[PDB]
Amino acid sequence: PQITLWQRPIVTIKIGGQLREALLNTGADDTVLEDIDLPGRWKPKLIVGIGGFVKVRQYEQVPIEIAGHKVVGTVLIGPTPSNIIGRNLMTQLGATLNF
Ligand SMILES: [Cl-]
Ligand SMILES: [Cl-]
Ligand SMILES: [Cl-]
Ligand SMILES: [Cl-]
Repeated sequence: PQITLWQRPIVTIKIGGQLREALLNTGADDTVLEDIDLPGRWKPKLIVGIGGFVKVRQYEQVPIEIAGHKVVGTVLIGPTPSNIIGRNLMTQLGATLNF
């Protein structure tokens, strides 16, 4: 799609049977979601949060649909004030900023 920026660029995402929303955030390196669960192994990761650091779970090779487009990549699961799609998945989408 072509998404204008008059409002926050929030899109529908889906991971397995979990339909959620998230912000397309070109200021974020990584993708972090609070309200989904994934099975199996993960690696711990620190991200910045208001105490200093927040521990999240890094899951690799996750199939995710973003605004109806399927990609595969890394998803962090843990506390976040909003669900964020970062550049790691936007690069998998072939997303660009255009003006
Ligand atoms: Cl808004
Ligand atoms: Cl959407
Ligand atoms: Cl699922
Ligand atoms: Cl990735």
